[PDB]
Amino acid sequence: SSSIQRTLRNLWKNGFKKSFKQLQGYNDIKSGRLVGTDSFGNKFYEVDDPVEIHMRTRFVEYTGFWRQD
Amino acid sequence: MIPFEALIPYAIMFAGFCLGGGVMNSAITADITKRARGPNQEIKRNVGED
Amino acid sequence: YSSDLPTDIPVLSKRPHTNLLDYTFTTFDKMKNWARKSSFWPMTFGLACCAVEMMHVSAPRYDQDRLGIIFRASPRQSDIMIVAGTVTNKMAPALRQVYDQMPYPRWVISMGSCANGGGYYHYSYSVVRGVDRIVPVDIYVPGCPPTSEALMYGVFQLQKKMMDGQTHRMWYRSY
Amino acid sequence: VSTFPLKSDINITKSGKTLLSVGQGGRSSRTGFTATVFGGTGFLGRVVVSKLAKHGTNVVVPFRNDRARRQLKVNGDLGVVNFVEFDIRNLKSIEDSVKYSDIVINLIGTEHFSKNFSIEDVNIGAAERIAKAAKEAGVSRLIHVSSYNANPSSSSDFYATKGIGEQVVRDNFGPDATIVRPAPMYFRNSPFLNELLQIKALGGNVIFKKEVYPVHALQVGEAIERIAFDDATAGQTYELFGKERYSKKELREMIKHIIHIGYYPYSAGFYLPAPEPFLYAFALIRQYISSQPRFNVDQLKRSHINQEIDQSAKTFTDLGMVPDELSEYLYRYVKPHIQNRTVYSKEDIEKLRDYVNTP
Amino acid sequence: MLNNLFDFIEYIEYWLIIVAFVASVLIVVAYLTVAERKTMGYMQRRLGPNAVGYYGVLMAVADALKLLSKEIVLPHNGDIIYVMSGPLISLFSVLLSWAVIPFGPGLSLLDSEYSIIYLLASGSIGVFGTVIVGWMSNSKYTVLATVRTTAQLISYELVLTTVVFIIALIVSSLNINVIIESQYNIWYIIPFFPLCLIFFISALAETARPPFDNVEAESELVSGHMTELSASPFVIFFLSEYCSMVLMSTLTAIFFFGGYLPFSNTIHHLILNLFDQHSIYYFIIEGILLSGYLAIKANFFMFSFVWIRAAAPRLRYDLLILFCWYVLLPIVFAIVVFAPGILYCFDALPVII
Amino acid sequence: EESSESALSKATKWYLLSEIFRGLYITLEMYFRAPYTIYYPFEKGPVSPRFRGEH
Amino acid sequence: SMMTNEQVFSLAVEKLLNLEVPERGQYIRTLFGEITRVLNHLMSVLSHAMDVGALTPFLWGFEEREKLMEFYERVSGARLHSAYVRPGGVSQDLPAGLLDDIYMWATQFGDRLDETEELLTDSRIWKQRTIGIGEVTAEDALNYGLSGVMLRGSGVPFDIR
Amino acid sequence: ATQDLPPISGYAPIQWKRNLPSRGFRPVIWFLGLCTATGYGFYQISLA
Ligand SMILES: NC(=O)C1=CN([C@@H]2O[C@H](COP(=O)(O)OP(=O)(O)OC[C@H]3O[C@@H](n4cnc5c(N)ncnc54)[C@H](OP(=O)(O)O)[C@@H]3O)[C@@H](O)[C@H]2O)C=CC1
Ligand SMILES: CCCCCCCCCCCC(=O)OC[C@H](COP(=O)(O)OCC[N+](C)(C)C)OC(=O)CCCCCCCCCCC
Ligand SMILES: CCCCCCCCCCCC(=O)OC[C@H](COP(=O)(O)OCC[N+](C)(C)C)OC(=O)CCCCCCCCCCC
Ligand SMILES: CCCCCCCCCCCC(=O)OC[C@H](COP(=O)(O)OCC[N+](C)(C)C)OC(=O)CCCCCCCCCCC
Ligand code: SF4
Repeated sequence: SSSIQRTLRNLWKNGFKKSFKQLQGYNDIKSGRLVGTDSFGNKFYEVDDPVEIHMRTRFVEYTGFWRQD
Repeated sequence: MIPFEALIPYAIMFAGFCLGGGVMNSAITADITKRARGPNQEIKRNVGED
Repeated sequence: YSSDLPTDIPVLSKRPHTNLLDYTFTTFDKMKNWARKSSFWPMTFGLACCAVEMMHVSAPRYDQDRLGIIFRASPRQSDIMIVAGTVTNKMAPALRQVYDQMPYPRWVISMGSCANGGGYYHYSYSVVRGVDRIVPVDIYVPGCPPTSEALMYGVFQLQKKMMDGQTHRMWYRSY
Repeated sequence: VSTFPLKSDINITKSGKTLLSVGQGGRSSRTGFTATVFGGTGFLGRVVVSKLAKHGTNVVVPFRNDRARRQLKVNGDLGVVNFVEFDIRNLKSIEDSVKYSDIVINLIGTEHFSKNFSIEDVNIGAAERIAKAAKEAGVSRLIHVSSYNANPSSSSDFYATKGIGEQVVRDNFGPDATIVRPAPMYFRNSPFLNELLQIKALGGNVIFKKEVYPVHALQVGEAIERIAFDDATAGQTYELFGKERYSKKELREMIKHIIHIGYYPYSAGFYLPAPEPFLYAFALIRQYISSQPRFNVDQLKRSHINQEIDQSAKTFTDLGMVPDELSEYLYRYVKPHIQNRTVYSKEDIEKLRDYVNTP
Repeated sequence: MLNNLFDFIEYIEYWLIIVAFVASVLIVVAYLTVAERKTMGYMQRRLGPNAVGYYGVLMAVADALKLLSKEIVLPHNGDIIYVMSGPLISLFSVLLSWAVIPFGPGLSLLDSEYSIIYLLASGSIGVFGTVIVGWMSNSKYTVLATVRTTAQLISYELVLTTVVFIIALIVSSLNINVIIESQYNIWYIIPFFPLCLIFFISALAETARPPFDNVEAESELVSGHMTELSASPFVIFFLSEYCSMVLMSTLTAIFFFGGYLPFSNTIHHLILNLFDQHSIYYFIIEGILLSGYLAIKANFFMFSFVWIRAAAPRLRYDLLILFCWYVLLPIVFAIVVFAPGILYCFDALPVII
Repeated sequence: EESSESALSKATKWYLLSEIFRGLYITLEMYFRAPYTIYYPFEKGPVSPRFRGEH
Repeated sequence: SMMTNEQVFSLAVEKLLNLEVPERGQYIRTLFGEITRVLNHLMSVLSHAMDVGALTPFLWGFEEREKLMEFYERVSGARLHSAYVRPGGVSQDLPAGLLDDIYMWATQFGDRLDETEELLTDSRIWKQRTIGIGEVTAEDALNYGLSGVMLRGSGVPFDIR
Repeated sequence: ATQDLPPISGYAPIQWKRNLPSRGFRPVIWFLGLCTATGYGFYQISLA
């Protein structure tokens, strides 16, 4: 889950602009199947990667860029 | 499972030594060579065709 | 004398950027605040069970250090005071003394119900009903104890406030 | 302070408001009032806000310096001290600072001018606009603060604007506006006792010949309390000062012994005598080079003026309070800058006064 | 203009080299602090700083700028002498001690046959800088860490000085460059492995790093001398501790792992054959390579500074002074009477060629 | 006189720091393991239906 | 030691109430009487090492604390102050699948203790900080009422369980 | 069934005794390796 291969595959799947945002707020480059979007606009993904650790199989993509609440 | 995020600072520290060494090796060598080309500034700068 | 005082100048948090020297002082503000936000060094002022959750924020799962948060054992090297636990009467003068010894700029976070308003010990003969009776508190974290994520939400909320500061643009405009 | 800031628990204002107090006067008590201390983040505002909030009087504190107002809240219980962001170039904010209030206090003022405000805009423009808006907002009582030598005919800019400031208040608010003219207020971290303790005082002989009367900042704070809570003080002018006459040259030297500071005071730069045409020049330059309020030209003219007592105004005996002499309070405000510790009582300080003037 | 501007560069060229040198050291020191937390973070299953600049690259920038913009706490307003003087001595000594380290053959600011003495002399000035910090203070915690600080640095200075002299005895030269070149056929880690352990142990004490941490022990004496330091005096003193870490890690590479010498002469030869020696591009590549070999060797020891901190509990002070005197010193004097004996027996007394 | 180890074995472990080099090696094993950290606020720790929070 | 605290108040009150917890309740209070004991020593042994200097063993164990606090929260709703044990038994029954998580943690936890005993038990620096420090005689321990581990260290084989 | 219970046959046994098997060569061999490196090292120093 820390090897550069896991970051390479996620970098390629997302593309630049999606991954650049994760390189700005998330600090990690992840890719997952989209599950839904909520009333505020956040999008919630699920990670299918067999190497991802126990508590990191779901995450969010906040609407803003420089800030997250 | 090698962590690449952990080794990022080392690749930057490796560049720190290389930056200082690369400059010193080339700049001092170039200056020593140039002043060892002739007794005036119009000789040191230019390189003759022959 | 003569004073032509306008009435429509917006207050500082609302004033839009017009000339170049606004951006010059704004940039000096962002660079200064970004450093203070990112080097968020609290002071290890854990008092009671609220401190156990404070240490768990630094544990591997949450890893406060990954955000630039390093607990310091001295006011000189700390800018954040985290009141984690019950503030008794006997401890109260020491808390004020430790607070006064922190160089500016400084922020104080109140964690848990004891620090906030007494909590379970609100009707005791030896408990201060809220640490905001002794020191100014910048943000209140609720819970008994607040979860580690609840404390990180409090820290994240304060950083958003520190990044909103305009200490140097204030001089150029409000002063 | 004491235990109850009032003489009665029911207080009717000029506007027909009936304010009923509850409690014994401690933190959980209330007085029913709602003040508005302008410049509460200033030196005098902090003591004035503290006393009002200590007894359960809601205080609206308009501020511009976001961090400087945080320590104001410790004085009041939950919901007592309220914060309203404002700017004297904004009218809407001031019309919200005084919206729900029953007392308006105006401590805004300056002896220095800045790139965004002059002394004319602050001592005259702000006070006027406050009183005009405080009147239209249905406030029963306004208290104003000016300098100790308010005289619209003074050649000094500070007392020129401070003197005119008194008029434009009563010409805006009306003939009910109280006025307070405190003497130089000494306290912990006071602007007055600071320059007396500052080591490298450039142009010391030029600056310290000015003579004044010391006055306690707390008594000024407590005096303002008595004025707001008494309706018999409307339209009255107060000149607050001390009895014994002290000169800064006396103080700067009496202080010197308490600090315990041979070759050093001359070498360290404690004495920095200066020709006056230079001081007018260097203080001229720092007006547009320094980014901080330095000892400017107008302050230099004040050093040529001793304190004047306008004998037609009132004093502390009108309030039934004994003025406090700087003899008993000079020592406890220099301990921050200070075997056996050397403690000076009233007798010790007065004897120390004798030594300074003895050749 | 083009002729009256070239000579301007030639009149400023040797100032650009020095700035490139100072920047080269500071970049290593600045990113050493991140690498310490990033490495010790991953050995504790943490992550370490990865939120301040992309992947935490701007972590030293934030910490330095945060402290450079704090209110300096002086005992009285004009007491800047007391706070700054301690760290200033420490910083200058370790920054002047970088003047003898060569990044290649001859590429050092100071070259003289007394480089080893200059290096040991400069370090002992920094020791004087450290003990002065507490000795001008009345704080009990800060003044506590002077008598114990003084002896710890005093005691492990004999061990560090003697080890350097044994290597200098094997080459019979007190020049840094000669020592590095003397290791062409063999690296002094093979014959003098015990001295490398003794050098590295001594190096930890001199920089007051754990497990020899009793000076600035958080559980024992809080921040040590730094419990009274804030803002700039904290950074300058903190920077000095990490200039020494980079330096003492580089010194272990120089004395035992061949300095800038290549790991493989063949790989060094093959790489350089792709460039023409008649163009300045050859010399950049060689300088990058030669400093690269030193950097990799030095990095391994900056790694070991952090690595030992994450694996060894702190050593008690009373048992720490008796370690260098009753264990290390007899061994170090035993070798200094052993190496001349072996060399003489085989008629191999060294000469500076 | 009843120590099973010979003098040299006890001194080789003592001079060459036998257990310390092992102690370093175990710590270095963790360097090549997956860390535990989760990237809050983009991820959340587990919650259960019985959890007590805001009213 | 949150749950053992409320176990001694439950035992005292049930003793006064002349009541006895049913069989399953007692096993749950033993199950979480030892989870709590593991929680305490992970906090005590590892913070003791942190004071002595060993920073890393602290961090390794505190992830086990996070894994154990999950069992506290899954049965009671609070990570720390679970008012779970009460006079008469426990608040609620165990949620489905808790036993299968205590087991899966238990299979691995043995290796987590070994990696702690790797850095400390045989470390000469650790043994220099502790062997011969704070010696207590059996006569002194009984006189001062020292109990628990600071009485079996002095050689007395006494245990309240 | 309608409660959280262990399986019919129970859970498999776990590991709870100490597991720290020693590693590395005998102490004599490390000393032999040290004096081989020292001997070879001074051979190369004496050669140069
Ligand atoms: N020893 C003394 O202090 C003496 C003072 N006085 C007078 O009393 C009055 C109160 O001053 P004091 O409290 O003692 O000390 P200060 O000079 O620090 O008080 C000045 C107050 O007025 C505010 N102020 C100035 N300019 C502005 C502006 N453009 N907009 C909003 N607010 C402004 C300040 O707000 P902020 O703090 O945010 O800048 C501050 O609160 C002054 O007029 C002073 O001349 C008279 C006799 C003795
Ligand atoms: C001698 C000293 C050397 C320099 C020191 C370095 C200091 C570190 C920098 C701090 C960064 C920081 O703070 O970036 C983040 C901050 C805070 O963003 P926010 O709080 O969300 O508000 C800002 C966003 N809004 C207002 C829209 C909500 O600004 C930014 O988003 C900047 C956004 C534009 C960046 C344009 C950069 C142009 C290129 C610059 C390089 C080629
Ligand atoms: C070779 C260069 C690298 C290693 C340098 C240091 C050598 C230390 C061992 C000698 C001391 C000693 O006493 O060795 C002997 C000891 C203890 O043996 P025991 O407990 O009696 O064994 C029990 C009985 N057996 C012999 C049947 C098993 O073995 C060790 O602890 C070996 C430690 C190996 C791991 C550490 C090496 C990796 C560190 C980092 C490398 C990059
Ligand atoms: C002849 C071959 C020469 C070899 C030279 C090498 C010697 C090294 C020291 C051995 C002696 C020793 O470890 O001693 C242990 C000493 C003092 O122990 P003591 O008070 O005497 O008690 C024990 C002995 N008893 C019971 C017989 C009396 O303290 C220590 O724990 C020091 C540990 C320092 C560890 C520092 C970290 C290592 C970093 C380098 C690797 C990454
Ligand atoms: S609020 Fe609750 S958890 Fe925090 S100290 Fe008080 S009782 Fe303990």
